[PDB]
Amino acid sequence: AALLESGGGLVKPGGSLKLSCTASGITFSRYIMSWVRQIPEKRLEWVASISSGGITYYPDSVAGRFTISRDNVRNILYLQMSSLRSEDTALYYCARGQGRPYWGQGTSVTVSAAKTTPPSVYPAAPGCGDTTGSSVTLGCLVKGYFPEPVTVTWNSGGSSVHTFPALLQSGLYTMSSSVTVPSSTWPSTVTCSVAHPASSTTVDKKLE
Amino acid sequence: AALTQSPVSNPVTLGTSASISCRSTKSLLHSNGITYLYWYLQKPGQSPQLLIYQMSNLASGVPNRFSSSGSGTDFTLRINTVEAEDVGVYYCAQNLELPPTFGAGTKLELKRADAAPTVSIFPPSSEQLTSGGASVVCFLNNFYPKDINVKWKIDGSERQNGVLNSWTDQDSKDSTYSMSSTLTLTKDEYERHNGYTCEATHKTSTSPIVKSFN
Ligand SMILES: O=C(O)CCCC(=O)Nc1ccc(/C=C/c2ccccc2)cc1
Repeated sequence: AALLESGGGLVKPGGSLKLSCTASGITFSRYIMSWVRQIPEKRLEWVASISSGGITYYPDSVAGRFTISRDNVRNILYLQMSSLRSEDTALYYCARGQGRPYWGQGTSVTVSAAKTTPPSVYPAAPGCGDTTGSSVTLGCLVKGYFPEPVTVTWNSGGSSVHTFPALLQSGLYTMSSSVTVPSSTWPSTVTCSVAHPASSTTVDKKLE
Repeated sequence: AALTQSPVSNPVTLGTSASISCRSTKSLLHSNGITYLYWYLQKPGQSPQLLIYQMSNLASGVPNRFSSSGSGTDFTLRINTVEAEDVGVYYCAQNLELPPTFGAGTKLELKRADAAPTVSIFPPSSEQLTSGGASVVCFLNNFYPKDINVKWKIDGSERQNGVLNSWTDQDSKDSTYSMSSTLTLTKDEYERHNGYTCEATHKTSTSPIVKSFN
């Protein structure tokens, strides 16, 4: 039993987008299916619902711009969004709220004018002039990328990791990630992998 | 139907139990005897995870340290033996009536022993200076409480202006906090001066831990 949202991405103000939701083990025609969204502030917001009877519901904020529909044959839930406003930017979830709630992983919708920009990665290492002993802290600085979703991974194996929230600067996002390991193993190559799907880009850096 | 929870719990000691309250403006008890209240957890950079539904049922994968009790309007989420991975925000919500509403979330505060931040600074990488631009970075990792102030001294002088700070939420394993402090400046500004100081005053450790380079 899983729900899978699909369709998000970048879109400019006034534009339109169509999200889809498929499922395994859940028969949409039998329930009140819903769409809810998570605004950066982190509080869930109801977007739309459709009953098994086909009656649609919407809060004023989207009343005539969004349309929820269901395909009872193929078992697909739809959310047609029109006249998109920057305030509609969020993670959109598909959900079966009756009884035991179920929702998917969510799909991100960004209503913006700015243009996609891949991230610049700079290896953050000590060098010469400071403390270098047991457990040295290394890191990678990711700068100047727009669509915020970015993923930092260290040699796909490490818990001594610390990834800080991305901060916006000059219309572009910047963040850093640090990792600590015993000096008794620096000569084993440390690599940070920055993945930024909104550009299909993914840079790797070998510290030192 | 409005759901209300406090925004934070009193700090909790590992191994002890935690209580998270919630209430609704209307009874969630339905004529069929079921109470349509469900709870879920929101961890940093993750999708909400269902914990309990229909008031007393555990979702899948949820340990029995979690339990929910209460009437039709007042509820408590109980957590026996709090563990470090339990940190995050807890939401109550209702699925009795169509216009779905959610509580505001209660953040679980983990109380632990005071800890000094492990500071470390780094000079702008060549690659960065190349493309014109220099940012100096320093990390204040694994400290507690999260109360802390950081100051930048370019050549032993007041700076601020171009400094960005970022904090992590309570760590899921150590229950500590970590912070990032970045000073961004033009390749020119950087070249000029040569005495950069990262000063962290942990308001609960004295003797300002500092680092700098030339
Ligand atoms: O007819 C009735 O009994 C009332 C039905 C009410 C209903 O559909 N509820 C309902 C609808 C959507 C949700 C979504 C919850 C959620 C929770 C966490 C993450 C993402 C989504 C939760 C509940």
